[PDB]
Amino acid sequence: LALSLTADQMVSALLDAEPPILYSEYDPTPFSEASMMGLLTNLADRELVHMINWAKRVPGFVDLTLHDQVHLLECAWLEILMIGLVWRSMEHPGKLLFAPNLLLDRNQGKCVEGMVEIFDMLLATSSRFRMMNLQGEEFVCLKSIILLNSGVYTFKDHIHRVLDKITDTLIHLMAKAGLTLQQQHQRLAQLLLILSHIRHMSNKGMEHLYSMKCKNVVPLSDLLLEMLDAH
Amino acid sequence: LALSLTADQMVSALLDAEPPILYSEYDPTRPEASMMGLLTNLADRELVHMINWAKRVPGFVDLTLHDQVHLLECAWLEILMIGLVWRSMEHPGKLLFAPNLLLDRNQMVEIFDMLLATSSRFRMMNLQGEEFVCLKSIILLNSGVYTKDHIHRVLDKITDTLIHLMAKAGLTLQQQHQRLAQLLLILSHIRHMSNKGMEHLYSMKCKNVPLSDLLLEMLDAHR
Amino acid sequence: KILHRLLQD
Amino acid sequence: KILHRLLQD
Ligand SMILES: Cc1ccccc1N=C(c1ccc(O)cc1)c1ccc(O)cc1
Ligand SMILES: Cc1ccccc1N=C(c1ccc(O)cc1)c1ccc(O)cc1
Repeated sequence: LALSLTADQMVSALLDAEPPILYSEYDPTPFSEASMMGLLTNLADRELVHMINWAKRVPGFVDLTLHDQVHLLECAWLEILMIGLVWRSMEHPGKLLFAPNLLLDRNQGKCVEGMVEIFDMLLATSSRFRMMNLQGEEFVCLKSIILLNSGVYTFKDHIHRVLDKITDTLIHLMAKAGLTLQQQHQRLAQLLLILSHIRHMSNKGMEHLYSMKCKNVVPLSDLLLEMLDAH
Repeated sequence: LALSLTADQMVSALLDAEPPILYSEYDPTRPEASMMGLLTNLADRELVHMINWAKRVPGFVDLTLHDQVHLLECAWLEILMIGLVWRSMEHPGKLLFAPNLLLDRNQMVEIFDMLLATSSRFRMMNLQGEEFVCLKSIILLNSGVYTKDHIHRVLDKITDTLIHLMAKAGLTLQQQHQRLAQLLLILSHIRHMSNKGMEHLYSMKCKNVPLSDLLLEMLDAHR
Repeated sequence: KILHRLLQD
Repeated sequence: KILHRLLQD
């Protein structure tokens, strides 16, 4: 069903499926460790609901069984959040746009133990996107790739064929922007190599959330708990 | 210095720079912390060959010593693992750590399973040795590049190399770009296995199982 | 799982 | 650093 689509049809399907940019609490009160992580946890909890609806609107995802859908989301949910974050932070150099009313820098991350390392990695990825002039049509392809790829080897042939389709879509976007044959496969490679760091950031971030759960009180959502327990 | 290389010259340089396949101290006489001891010893000796291998990777010598240290500290386990799954490619359901150390999941099980899945993925794609050495070189230069712009220029040269290989294999332009993508997406899973593996090693030193002194330096590099 | 319900709704 | 030594020569 997803394989019959053109590259243009693939783009339009992903763009229209884009989740909304949510907001944080509007209290403008110097953050503390618990208060900052609380806002992020609350924000991440609400974003997951829209991610799931986004995932089902990603071409080929409904063709997967319920359990296979669960696995892919459980493995990639933080990567998908982070790539969303760095994409929103793209036009804000040296800052992280978690929410439109929640724009943070690494100085604020210093008040949370170990947050700076992850902050610096996110800021580095964002500035990399900005240097590459990452377009929105490329972004939605990359994020879709993460969803279908990250958990594909910890179980599928249907997924690989959809992954091939997204690749065709990426090349089609680059050829549309007037890139040469050489510049196309070079940019394609550059984009996909960043997915390795997103994985790394997610893994390092997953440990942090695990230790935060053991330290009790930044109350984790029981949805987040199930997503976290999967790792 | 190394940007004036053709695709075939790139392949030849990488191929001839390949490290040897070392052996373990495995003795079928002896009877499971023994396994990790053998793996720790094996990895310790492989690191020495990897360091000299990285020197022969085009562009790596051009980088400063401080940058060379960082890239290796971040990607050493990735390179060891991709080497493992490549050697185990012709051995379905088994991990060939050393020619005399062939292991299945029965004899950490999920780390093994992930390595086994990667190897079967390579076998399905029929990964060529020319494509493998490119991938291993990409990992070295890419894994720690985000902690001039010379490294990216070299990465693009390796990308041109991969495409040139797939073109000679008879793949269509579309087939080249798809295969290129498939190979690079595996590097995401390789990073994953490295991170999980690194965490396992982190808890092993605290439990004591005895780690090498070089390995302890590589391990503390991930804090 | 809560994830099961959300994927079905 | 052992890595630094071995990388030098
Ligand atoms: C910045 C950061 C550091 C460590 C772990 C996750 C992490 N990402 C954030 C995050 C990232 C992106 C986003 O859109 C929303 C939240 C996070 C924080 C707390 C949670 O319980 C879940 C996600
Ligand atoms: C199989 C595995 C599990 C967990 C961590 C590393 C790991 N890889 C192995 C390994 C992997 C590849 C290789 O060529 C040699 C050793 C390992 C085991 C113990 C060490 O102290 C260092 C490396």
